[PDB]
Amino acid sequence: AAQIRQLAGMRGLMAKPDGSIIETPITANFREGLNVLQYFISTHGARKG
Amino acid sequence: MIETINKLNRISRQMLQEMGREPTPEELAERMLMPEDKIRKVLKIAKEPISMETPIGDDEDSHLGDFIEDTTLELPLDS
Amino acid sequence: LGKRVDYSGRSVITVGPYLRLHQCGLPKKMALELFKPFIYGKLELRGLA
Amino acid sequence: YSYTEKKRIRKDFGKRPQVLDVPYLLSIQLDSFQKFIEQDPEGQYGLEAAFRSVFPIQSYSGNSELQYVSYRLGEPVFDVQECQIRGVTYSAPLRVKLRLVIYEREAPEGTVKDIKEQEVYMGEIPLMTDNGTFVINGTERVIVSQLHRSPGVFFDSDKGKTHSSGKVLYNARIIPYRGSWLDFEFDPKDNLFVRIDRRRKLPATIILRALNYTTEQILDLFFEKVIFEIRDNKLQMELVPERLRGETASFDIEANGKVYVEKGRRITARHIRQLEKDDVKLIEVPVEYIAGKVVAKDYIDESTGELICAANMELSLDLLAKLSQSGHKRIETLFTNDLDHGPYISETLRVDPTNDRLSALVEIYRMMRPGEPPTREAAESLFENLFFSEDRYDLSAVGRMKFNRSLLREEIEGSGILSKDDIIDVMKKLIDIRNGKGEVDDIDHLGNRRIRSVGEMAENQFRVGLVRVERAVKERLSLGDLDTLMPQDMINAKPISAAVKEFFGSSQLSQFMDQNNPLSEITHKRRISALGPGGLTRERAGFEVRDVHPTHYGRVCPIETPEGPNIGLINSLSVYAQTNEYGFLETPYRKVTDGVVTDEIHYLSAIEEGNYVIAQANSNLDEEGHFVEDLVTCRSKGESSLFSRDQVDYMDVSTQQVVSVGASLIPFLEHDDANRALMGANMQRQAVPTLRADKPLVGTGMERAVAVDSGVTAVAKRGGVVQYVDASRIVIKVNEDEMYPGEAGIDIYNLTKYTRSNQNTCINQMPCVSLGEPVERGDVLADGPSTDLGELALGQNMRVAFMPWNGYNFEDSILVSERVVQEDRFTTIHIQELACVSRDTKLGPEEITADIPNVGEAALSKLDESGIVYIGAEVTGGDILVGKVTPKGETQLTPEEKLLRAIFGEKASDVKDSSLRVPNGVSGTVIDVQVFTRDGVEKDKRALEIEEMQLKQAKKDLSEELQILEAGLFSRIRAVLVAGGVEAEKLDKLPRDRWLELGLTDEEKQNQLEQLAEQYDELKHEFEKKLEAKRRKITQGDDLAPGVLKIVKVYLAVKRRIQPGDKMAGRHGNKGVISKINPIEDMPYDENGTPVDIVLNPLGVPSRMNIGQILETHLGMAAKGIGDKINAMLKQQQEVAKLREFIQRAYDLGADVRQKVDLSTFSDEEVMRLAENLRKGMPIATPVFDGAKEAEIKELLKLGDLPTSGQIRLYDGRTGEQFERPVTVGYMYMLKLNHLVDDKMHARSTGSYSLVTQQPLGGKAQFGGQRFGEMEVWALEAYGAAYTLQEMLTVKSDDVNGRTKMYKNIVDGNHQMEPGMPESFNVLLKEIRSLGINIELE
RNA sequence: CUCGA
Repeated sequence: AAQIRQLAGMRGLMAKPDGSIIETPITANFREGLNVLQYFISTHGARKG
Repeated sequence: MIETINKLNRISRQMLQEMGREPTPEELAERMLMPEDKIRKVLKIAKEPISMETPIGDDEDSHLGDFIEDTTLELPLDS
Repeated sequence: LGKRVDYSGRSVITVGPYLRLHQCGLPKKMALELFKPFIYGKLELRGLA
Repeated sequence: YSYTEKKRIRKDFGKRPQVLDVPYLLSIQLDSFQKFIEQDPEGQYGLEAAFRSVFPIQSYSGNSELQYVSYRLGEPVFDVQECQIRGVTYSAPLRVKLRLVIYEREAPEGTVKDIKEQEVYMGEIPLMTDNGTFVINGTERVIVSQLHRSPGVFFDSDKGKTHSSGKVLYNARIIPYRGSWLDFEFDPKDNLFVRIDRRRKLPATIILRALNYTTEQILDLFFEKVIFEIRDNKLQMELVPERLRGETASFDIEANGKVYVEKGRRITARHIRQLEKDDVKLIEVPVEYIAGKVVAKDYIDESTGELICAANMELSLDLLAKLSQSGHKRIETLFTNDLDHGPYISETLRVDPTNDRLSALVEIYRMMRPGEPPTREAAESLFENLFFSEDRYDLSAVGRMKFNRSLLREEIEGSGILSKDDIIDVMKKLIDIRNGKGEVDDIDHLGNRRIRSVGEMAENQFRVGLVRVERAVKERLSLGDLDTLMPQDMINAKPISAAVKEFFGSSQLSQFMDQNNPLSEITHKRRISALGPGGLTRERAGFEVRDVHPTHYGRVCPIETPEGPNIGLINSLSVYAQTNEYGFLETPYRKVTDGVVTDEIHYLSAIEEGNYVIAQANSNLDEEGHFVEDLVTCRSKGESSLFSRDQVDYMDVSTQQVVSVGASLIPFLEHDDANRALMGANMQRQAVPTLRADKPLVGTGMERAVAVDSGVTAVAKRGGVVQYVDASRIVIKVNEDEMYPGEAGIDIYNLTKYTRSNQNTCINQMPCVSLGEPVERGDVLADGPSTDLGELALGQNMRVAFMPWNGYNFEDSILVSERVVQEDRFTTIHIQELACVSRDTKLGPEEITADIPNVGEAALSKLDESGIVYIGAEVTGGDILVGKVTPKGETQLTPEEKLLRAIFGEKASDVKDSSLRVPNGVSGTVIDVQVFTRDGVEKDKRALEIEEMQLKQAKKDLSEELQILEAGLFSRIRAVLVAGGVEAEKLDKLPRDRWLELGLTDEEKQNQLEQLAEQYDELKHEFEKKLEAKRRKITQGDDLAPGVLKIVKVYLAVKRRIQPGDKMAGRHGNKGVISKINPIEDMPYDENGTPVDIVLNPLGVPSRMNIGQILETHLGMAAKGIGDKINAMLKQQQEVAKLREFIQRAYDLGADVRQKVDLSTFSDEEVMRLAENLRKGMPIATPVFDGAKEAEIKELLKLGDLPTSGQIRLYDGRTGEQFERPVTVGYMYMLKLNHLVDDKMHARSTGSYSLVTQQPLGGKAQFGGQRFGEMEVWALEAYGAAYTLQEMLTVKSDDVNGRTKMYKNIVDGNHQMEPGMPESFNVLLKEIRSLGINIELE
């Protein structure tokens, strides 16, 4: 159920690689398609993991 | 034999500055005043051996000593 | 501690659901090369060579 | 539109208007080698700076010097078409005009003795081809860039981790482009320390005493003096209020009549404003407040005695009494604050053991050169040549530009050497960082990391190659014989041609080129590595360097990288990113002037970006240019937040500038993940070029730029009409206005047919134009391997259903129908190269003969008279291609065989077969045979007719070069002569060579006829010169390796279908192995009869979140629905006004689409050619972050009478029933991949054991067994199977008397283990026993 | 060194 939330609900709260949580979240999901900046913010976590 | 090698290498150093192209042994024997098979004989003695621990890619796990096939063994079908 | 061994092989694996739990596929051109002295020992016993 | 774009107009869904087009994608490789060859008198790039830095060198005694004049690059001896054949470096010989002068001995400055000026050859340099591919030893090599630390200054700080309880220690480095690395660092005792070149630690003021500073000037440079006054035995200090700010008032602060401050007082700022208000000049202070102050000067006893105290000594009451005794009214003290102005230098000046200059250079000498007793004359020279020499230290105008900026200076130009003002500035800024003003920097800022391209690294290797001969020629000029010394003999071609050929061919950055695509060729040149010399490594790089810094936006792509061990180290350059003149990465932006987004473009670096506020590319826009949404989102100072319209200074160019070029080909990248969308761009780089190309139905519009700029197609330089099309050549007649006034106006393109790539795949250029059609400038005339009408096309598209089908697509497996195998959709072509080389043994030479011992007629059927296989003969595994026999020295014989060879008369000679055979499991066709031979060796019959055919082809190709060019030249003559002199039949009925003889009257037309005549006269002789040169290149004997008689090379041609095992993959990172090739009637089919070509698996979507493939599937289904509507309207042959009624309705179905195409201006014949290319499906563009929404797919599916949901009701193939739910069916662009199963399968029973260890070899081409590593030895220990473990150590691998007994036992029919000690154990015994350590058994 | 799991 943690990965169906990223297909209908919003992406929760991404975190920049300093460890601090970014304030504004990714309010768009993978069905509606991400933004340009919301896709660049979503690469810190994937490259870290 | 070191003198015979070094005369060839000094003449082959001069021929590159003179002509501009790398000298073939046939035109090298004209300068050396020697038979051509003699010059082909002297150009075989050199090239001191490769170390068997050198890496043949750019790696450090594959040395040259892991590629040398043993040939003295009798075959298990021929035995 | 670990050597390179004879009678060995290497190939790409693929799924097949017609098998049973104790079976596996094998190519013909691989089992012809792994079982070569067994093939010689069976060909000499029947007088075929 | 153009004329070549009027076939198959790709329908665009993009909504943002583009202001800048995609630049030339190979700009960093070509524009950085042009600044290495071309002569530059003023900027000093490339070879000219490398010559002018070293030269002029002089003699040792100062009686001569070598002056440098100029250099010159000669013509290459061979072209690139034969350097890939003979296996030689495609290079150019480098020559240089050198001037040796002799200065007279007795003369004061006497130059007039002799001037010797001669041209000297020195090595070669490898040239670059027209794509950035160096040709080294026949194999095309590509040098990638590098991303390293920029020279300059660098303030760093560990966050903790050295000492307990915090105490962050701010260190400070100085990184030069070449030289030692001066370093400063603090200590938990708050001292300062110097580490020259990462040696042992040293007190930091010992580098200040070496600069001829006394300990009075050192305290003057760093501190701030507080003057005291003693008049009529009063202790009154001076006080400015700015110094005393935030201390404890341990006494009473007074004025003449107003006590300004309380006691025990935390002195607030309002106290300081009130003390500033009236006056503070002289404040009476207690004596004990002086006890605790360090002195500044060297107060001596002026009358009689010696000094009372020197500098940096604390004033006590007795010393103050002595100073009042001798008489002093100005006592200076250092303003030492506890929190704002620390006494770091004052604490360093006591732990410092030195006192003088000549006793401080000795300490640097004993740090850097320990164990050598120092003298002064060698102690001065070490500290001089360390930092302040013009050859041993160099910041080289980038370190100076980045050095003056961190210290906040003004100048940019500066000397490459250091100074005695830079080190004090570095120490002052470090102390300021320690106090609390200023901030520490970071290493992952992309204005702190340069790009170091090919022309910058080859120059640094060339300078080392120059110094390796400067060292010899510097001492040659003091050996004597300065009378008859022409300067050619001193310089040898050994070291420079060693260093340059070492770099081009053995570095970590001169790597092999991936050539199995047009894409994979072009994204290997825009690759920014971070490894190599002067960089990181794969065992010393943490999580900090591999991370995506926020200044990677628009310069280096975040989702294009490998995923192995070097995941963050190999970066990839973005689309629009350019390289600065220094080396940093700049990216374009649009200016915002008063809320009007204009169209002038500015390139901004990484340090200039973080000062403005820059909008996104997704910001909305009206006609004339105004932000419509009134509150935009932006980036500023590495963070992102909302902003207003008037505040915004810049805007992004387009939505493609964040991704790379290899990732902007993925459609619907905005919908995917970031994990799977990485492997969707790593696996697009490995697609094998198929048999016939096929366009992608759903692209991103970037397919057009990558095919043209990759240099794999044939583009027209000038425009005109096509005169003749063959399958090999294309002759184009130039238009009139695009001609030059001394030419014949015919361009001839020679396409390259079936050749070999580096990954052993095909390369083949087919023409795509027809006979007699116009061609404009910059069109695509010949599609290469994976191109299709100028569009990049890697794989082929086919029907795809998402349903589980009897487990045959279980865990990312693929079930493929038979019509993919039948219609030759995925069958690739591989071309191998086999070589048989006949060397010279000492027991007579080897020979290539058709006679072969112990082999019958059944293998010599395809060998010819001379022993080499026929061209075009179909071979199999094991058949003989070149019959080569080798002499064998006579051996002893076992006695029973000696009995057998006396019973019968069989006596095999000293001949022995070692011929070349096709490796097993390979079919093919011999399509090319090349024969090289040494000089002085008689050629065979085949080696003669090969050379005769080459002579015939070199005759015919140059004759047809001359014929058509002369035929165009005569019509160019006729075009002037007919308009000038109207003789329609006098020009015709004459001999056609007597047109140059014919003469128009005295006009300029006759002058241009004479120009064409002299052009013909040049053409008649350049053909003869080229024919003689090609004849001398062909008929000459070939150069060879020493000890080689002749070399045969045989080129097979393997064709490969798809099998169960061949890795197939889509564009969204969904891999797969083909599991079963069904019959046609077993696949699920819809209610119209069409079967489904691939049944994929639907359980791979929710675990990975790549929902790009579902949308690509629906869009492909819409595109093929339109393309079948047009096919139905063409098969009925209705009209042409009906196609204009429908295709026009298909080309505008967005909301705000960028392109507007109308078929009113299309002629009634071009619409038929357009609809003939849309019969297979209407191609649809969908840009990266400007995609087609979900409403547009449903608005497009309703045009071609398709279900809106995208799922249809499939029937089963086997049982004939229909499924319960509807099933998604559409089109997905499926690729093939280079990991075929024919090159992975391998099996081995016995053969080719190793030399020392006597365990079998490793490698499929080596015929070796797999490794039974200790990870499996533990797993066999855990099962308890000890008898399988005893067998897989002794009798299978390592014994010598064990294998050949087990083989007899197995062939005999008795499986019985026979053990023995391994041979690898009693080599360990001999290698321990050779250390003088007695090891035995008992 | 580049690539694959």
